[PDB]
Amino acid sequence: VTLCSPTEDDWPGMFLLAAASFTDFIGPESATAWRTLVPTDGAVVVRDGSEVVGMALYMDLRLTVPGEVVLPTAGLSFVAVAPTHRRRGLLRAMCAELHRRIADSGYPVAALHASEGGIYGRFGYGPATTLHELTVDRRFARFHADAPGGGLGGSSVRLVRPTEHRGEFEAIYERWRQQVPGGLLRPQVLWDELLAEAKAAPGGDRESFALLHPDGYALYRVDRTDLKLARVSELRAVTADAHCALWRALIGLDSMERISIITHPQDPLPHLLTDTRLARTTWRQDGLWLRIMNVPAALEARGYAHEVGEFSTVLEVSDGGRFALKIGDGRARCTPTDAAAEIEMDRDVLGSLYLGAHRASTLAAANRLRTKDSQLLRRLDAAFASDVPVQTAFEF
Amino acid sequence: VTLCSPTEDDWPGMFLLAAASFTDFIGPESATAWRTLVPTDGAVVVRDGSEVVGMALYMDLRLTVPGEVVLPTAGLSFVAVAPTHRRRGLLRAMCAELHRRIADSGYPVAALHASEGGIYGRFGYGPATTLHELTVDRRFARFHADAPGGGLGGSSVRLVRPTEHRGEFEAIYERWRQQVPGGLLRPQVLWDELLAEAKAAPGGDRESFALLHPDGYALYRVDRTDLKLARVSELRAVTADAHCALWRALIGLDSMERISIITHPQDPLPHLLTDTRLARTTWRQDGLWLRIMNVPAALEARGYAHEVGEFSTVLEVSDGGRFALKIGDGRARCTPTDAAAEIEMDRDVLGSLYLGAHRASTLAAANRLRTKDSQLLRRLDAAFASDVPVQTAFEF
Amino acid sequence: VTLCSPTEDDWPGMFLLAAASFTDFIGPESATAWRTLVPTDGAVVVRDGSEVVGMALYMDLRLTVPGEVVLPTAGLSFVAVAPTHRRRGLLRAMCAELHRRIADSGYPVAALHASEGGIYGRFGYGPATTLHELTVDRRFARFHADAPGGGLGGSSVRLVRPTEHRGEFEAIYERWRQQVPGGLLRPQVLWDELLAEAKAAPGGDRESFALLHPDGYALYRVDRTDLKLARVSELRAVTADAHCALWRALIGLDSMERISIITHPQDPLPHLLTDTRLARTTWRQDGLWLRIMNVPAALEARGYAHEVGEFSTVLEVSDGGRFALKIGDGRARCTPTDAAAEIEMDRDVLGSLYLGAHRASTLAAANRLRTKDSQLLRRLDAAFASDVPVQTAFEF
Amino acid sequence: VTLCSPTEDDWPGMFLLAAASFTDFIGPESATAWRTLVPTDGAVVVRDGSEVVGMALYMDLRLTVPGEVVLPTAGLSFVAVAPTHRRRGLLRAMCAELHRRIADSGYPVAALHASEGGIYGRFGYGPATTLHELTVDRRFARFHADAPGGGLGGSSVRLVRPTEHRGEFEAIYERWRQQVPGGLLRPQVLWDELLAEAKAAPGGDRESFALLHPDGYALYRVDRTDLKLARVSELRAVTADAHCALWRALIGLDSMERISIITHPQDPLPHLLTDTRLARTTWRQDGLWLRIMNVPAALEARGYAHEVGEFSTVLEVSDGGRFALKIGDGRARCTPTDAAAEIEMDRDVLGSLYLGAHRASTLAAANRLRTKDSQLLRRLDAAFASDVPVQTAFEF
Ligand SMILES: CCN(CC)CCNC(=O)CSc1nc(N)c2c3c(sc2n1)CCC3
Ligand SMILES: CCN(CC)CCNC(=O)CSc1nc(N)c2c3c(sc2n1)CCC3
Ligand SMILES: CCN(CC)CCNC(=O)CSc1nc(N)c2c3c(sc2n1)CCC3
Ligand SMILES: CCN(CC)CCNC(=O)CSc1nc(N)c2c3c(sc2n1)CCC3
Repeated sequence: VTLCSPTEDDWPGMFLLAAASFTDFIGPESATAWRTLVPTDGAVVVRDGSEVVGMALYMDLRLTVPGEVVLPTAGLSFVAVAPTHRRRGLLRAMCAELHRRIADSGYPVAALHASEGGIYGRFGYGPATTLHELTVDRRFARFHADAPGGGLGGSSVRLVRPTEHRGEFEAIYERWRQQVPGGLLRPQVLWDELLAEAKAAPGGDRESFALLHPDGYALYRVDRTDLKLARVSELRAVTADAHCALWRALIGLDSMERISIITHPQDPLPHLLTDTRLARTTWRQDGLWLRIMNVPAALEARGYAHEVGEFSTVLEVSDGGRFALKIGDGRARCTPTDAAAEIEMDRDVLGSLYLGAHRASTLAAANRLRTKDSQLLRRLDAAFASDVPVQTAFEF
Repeated sequence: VTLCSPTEDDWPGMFLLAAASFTDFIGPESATAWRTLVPTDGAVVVRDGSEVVGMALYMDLRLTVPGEVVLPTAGLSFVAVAPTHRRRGLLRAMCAELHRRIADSGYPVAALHASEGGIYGRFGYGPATTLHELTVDRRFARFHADAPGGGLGGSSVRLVRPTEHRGEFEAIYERWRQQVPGGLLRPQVLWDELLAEAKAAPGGDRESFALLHPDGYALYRVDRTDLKLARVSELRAVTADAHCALWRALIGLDSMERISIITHPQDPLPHLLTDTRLARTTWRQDGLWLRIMNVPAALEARGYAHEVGEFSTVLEVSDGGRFALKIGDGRARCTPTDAAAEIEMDRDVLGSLYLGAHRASTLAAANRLRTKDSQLLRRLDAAFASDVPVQTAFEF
Repeated sequence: VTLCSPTEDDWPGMFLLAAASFTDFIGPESATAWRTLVPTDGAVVVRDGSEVVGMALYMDLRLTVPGEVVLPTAGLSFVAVAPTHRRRGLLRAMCAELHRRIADSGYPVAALHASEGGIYGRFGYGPATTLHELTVDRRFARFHADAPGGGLGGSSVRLVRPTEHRGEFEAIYERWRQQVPGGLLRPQVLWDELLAEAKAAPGGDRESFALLHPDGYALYRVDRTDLKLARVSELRAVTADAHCALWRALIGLDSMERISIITHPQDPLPHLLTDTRLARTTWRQDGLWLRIMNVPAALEARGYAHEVGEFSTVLEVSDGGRFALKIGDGRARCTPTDAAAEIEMDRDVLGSLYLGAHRASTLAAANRLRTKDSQLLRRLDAAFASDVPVQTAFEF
Repeated sequence: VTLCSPTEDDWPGMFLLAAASFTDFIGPESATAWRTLVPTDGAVVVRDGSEVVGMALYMDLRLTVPGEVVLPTAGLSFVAVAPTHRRRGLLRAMCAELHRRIADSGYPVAALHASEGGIYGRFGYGPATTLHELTVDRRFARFHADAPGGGLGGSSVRLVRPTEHRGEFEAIYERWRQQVPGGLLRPQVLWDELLAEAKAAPGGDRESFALLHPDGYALYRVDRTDLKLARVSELRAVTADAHCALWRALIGLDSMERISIITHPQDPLPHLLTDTRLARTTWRQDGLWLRIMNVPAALEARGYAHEVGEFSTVLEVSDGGRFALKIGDGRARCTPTDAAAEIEMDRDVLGSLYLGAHRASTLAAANRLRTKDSQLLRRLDAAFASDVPVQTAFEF
């Protein structure tokens, strides 16, 4: 039970463990594409004296954080231990080895999507974004008088085949991801993959359609079994106009009873309708999880609310260092210190605060974040909050 | 079809319309108690030339708003039109008459709980608070190391009959409602009613139990049909310690699979667990709706974030006046003006912003709130936000 | 947190804990009756410095074991720890104290019905009987030619009110319980209770009917919600004739689609039908659990298969002693010894073997029962097996 | 309507009737393989004056019976009458003709798997084995301290592709089938078929995985629609160690909530867990059915319990002869006689007793098995019982 970087010869065994450990696995032809995003020495395997009984890897990603700042981000993925080798600390060992490599390569943050809500807290990952399913009974949906694009003349939205308008979707996603906290650069090979799932599969998913605006798009397909439900796989909009116009078109799908979409808690859709309640929240879950690899590098890299005045403090991260934090003009300076700590928190808590998804007040109430000064808590809340609301890019 | 204040002789007819129009109706013996909270000339009826084909009334309530300020609040309730008299503008006429009386009696705000999400926007009511059902699979629930009250020695929580500890529940609710935006004064007669629903009914709801802390309580009963689900009808806690201690006890109900509770979006419960995801959000809805009756009186009455610096502007409410708004030191001055408007919004939008439940950014994205300056939008967001998270008191 | 016998003053607090800890609780008026079966010093409570945070008790029962031998049996029941006092070893302490008293009072065995399948193994209780739900689609049910009582002339079964034929039900149950392993003496006060549940409750269970034979009875009621299902609460029959005759009558309920009954794995009903499969097994669970308090006293007290020849061995019970076991002529002699052990098992395993419900072969395969000689295993299997099939009397 | 052996020209018509009469039909490409196991003159068809309106056939099988004795067994299969020709005695005629051929070819027993529980009793077939679905909530499953292979060091179980380890599965199944009552020889062509269903089908079943031990294997796949359920299609284990080790691995499938398997009533899995009840019995059905073709040949061929002493009797089978049965030393001598019968039974009853699945006591209680001496009944029970528990090999 030794812990090595995989050879080319090791990948068939990894794909076997993958098939057994993840049901959503596409298969080796699709993995070719994602593999391209794994750097050299971005993967560890655990052989038994053989076959693969444990694997982890990271991908080179570009995460947009508050202040339209883009960080290089190690995306952890393809983590699996064989059912034959559970409770043997193979996960503790593999994660520890990748976190060493991620740190020494100079990534300030790591990120992942959790398959359980209880595994990842103990390795310093905090839930940083919130998925939020809205389901619209579109039979009752009337737009408010105040809603944009509710006059005479033509629609600016077209119904199209996704495959014939790849260029426009790329353009729009690129604009979107650069100005939205949680945004990820989506490389060429993941657009190849997104548009191979647009085509209908025999006895599988149905044909995907696109609504295309100059400044937005929405990919949607009808559900496999429930033929009165349209699922909106992806809606990107750079302007309120684009967002409203796309939803007028989705509400216009008169052969459907319901439109479902996985979106963020601040999605404005409910306020576009005469009746807010027609957009029922049916489902809610942690989205992207962040581990802050270098605290000073990460805290300094992002923007903060201009609205709160300049203020200073000492932050202590359990087994992560202690820092003089000074925040004014929406910039931060984070420097070493041995001065008495004013705030303590575990590294995962910092991960949750970082994209402005979770308020310090809330985490403090749970005693996940200790301080003795509530004015300092009001100020963290206010500073760390994101002007633009935080969103989940794509699963990896 | 004339519109009058009801005589004593009119109430039997109102109770008939009530029984037909509301399924959740307790019956005339229970109405005695709520009636006490309706002022003289707080009720209108519509007779047919007879019988009652339309009624509305308001109750005298005390709503806690940001800055621990308590406003006198007209609570609209018992609104019904006979099925025999629909689409006859009886609602438009009754609401218009009560809103006159509410305004002339000097109530700064009115409030209600909506039976549909689409009726109340057009009369100037905005959804001001958010209900949020959490359901815990308590079989998997382990508390985090950081959670308060997880050591040796005794528990501070007792299991009790609700009826024998009315005094303590009152004390605690009184403390809670005075420091929490959305808090309502609960008069003697509504505690009589709350504790008459604590006792098991033949072929109805099961016996209610209470967990009592020095600084918190939780009323709970097992579900009628689903005997592995406990419903938490009410949990009030004045301290993080009380809140944690009460949830340790609820998770300790080892004969249950699930605990459900209707709570607020900032409930810290999820952060108390090793696995945030065990506390699934199963349901979400508008709670309390506010109509701002006097804009200057209401805007001036509440507190604002100290964290944002002093700033000025002109707010225009559609058919509600135009005001020079000046906000600094968490106080506001709101005075008449004919100066060019910087912000426009309908009166319902103001209602939604007022308790800090909804961000101006979000309502602006839906074009429910027009401005041409996004720095002013950042500032409204920041000012109107509530330090203490907004909660829903009780239904009326 | 001290551990005492309850005063009369302590019972209200126990009834409160009961209501909170058991949903199936009838209420204090019904407890009067069961209380009569609890000896003096048969109950322990745990007060907090007060109120009751923990209780256990045993009842004086008479368990019929193989060889129509009747043992005095401590029936453990009413075991509860407050949700406010979990994981505090109150259960470990209460069970340890009752087991001392049960042992010193000279009970050879203790018994209980488990609310979870995982709590009771560690205190030396083994599942000793198996409940088995049969559900008959009675529309397709035709009796075999070989089935008794399928000729001309009159039926010997009558449809009656249970309350007017208490005497006959008692007579028959008394006959049944004396000749059937798992049989319990049912005292006067538990017949009072059984016949108070026969009468229909407002918005609860429906009226119970009885089919009465000279040598059998069946109590049945139609299900609350599913009106095409009859539930057979209890069927006792002393003769194959009685059993067949009662089932002809139940299959004769032509307004029902399904008859369900909770019975034992050897119930002959399936073999009475032309189609065995019409009697689907829908549910299966451990019934009665036994803890063997005195190994020599219990092993010596029961009968064994005459069919296996005389044979000897050394049995070792973990922390329960080591015994020279000699079995011939369906009697056993069990005497102390320090000779090398041939069979080892934990005390719960012995409990499972004792009424002949579980084969040693099976428990050996799970390594719950160690031996190095498989001829000795064949012999235990054969000896401990019950000629008459083991059944579950009533829940306590 | 004549009754002939099929020509090569008749098989297309049989395949048509097959497709219409059996939904689980694979299609003619798969039938090539099973056809190989049908002897010459093992099939009858009924033409209409044409097309095929009725078919039956038998396959040459090798059934393992108690005493590790292997009998040649006619496996009846592919029995169908056209919907156009029901209630015309085509089944009575076809079965009668095959039973003549099966008898004259010198097969001592015939076997089948029933599509209804009520058709096959009247042709002398008795349910001989019991299928038993266990479903494990594997989230709560902890193994007992007594369970084998729960120490440090390596696992002996590997996760593999089934297709690359055919040899090992064959070896293990061969060992298993020779020592287990109900065991069937599985020829080369049925391993070809088993491993063609291991591969995922488009819009059908998912990829099958194997857990391989030196002395056991388990084939499993995730359910089509329910993605949190793993179905265990086949688990063969020659040692308790193999069985425990394979289940540790299945419980180790951490992405599943439930493991279901179709197994036998004596499966030791429940006793391997700290909580027996986590292994719920969800489903139960007759498995293999036996018709005893030659009573003396079959009764003499199998082994009997050594534990019961030598004893004699006269058995009478309705329209099947009368025999002096003498049983001692686990051998039987069965010779003709006209002496007064002590036991009577129909031929199906004998089929049920033969593999030791059903106790004579039970069938006697249903009057399916008449005797006037209950000591003789105790002795049949004890003799016919199988030391090794009876299992169901594969469906045909
Ligand atoms: C629940 C687990 N999942 C399935 C893995 C997580 C991924 N969940 C997704 O939604 C995206 S599908 C996907 N994602 C990848 N990162 C990859 C990678 C491949 S192959 C692939 N496939 C080889 C290199 C890394
Ligand atoms: C969906 C409609 N509902 C039922 C009315 C709304 C009230 N919804 C509740 O949850 C509280 S029950 C209640 N509430 C009242 N305000 C009152 C009042 C009575 S009688 C009563 N009863 C006479 C004077 C006013
Ligand atoms: C799941 C828990 N259950 C409810 C207790 C177990 C009992 N389960 C039953 O089915 C019988 S109802 C019953 N049984 C009793 N032994 C008793 C006793 C009372 S009151 C009563 N009531 C006071 C003295 C002991
Ligand atoms: C419910 C009916 N079934 C479908 C037939 C029973 C068989 N049930 C099974 O599970 C095995 S699939 C199978 N079995 C066969 N014996 C055969 C045979 C073929 S083709 C085939 N296919 C030609 C010669 C005999």
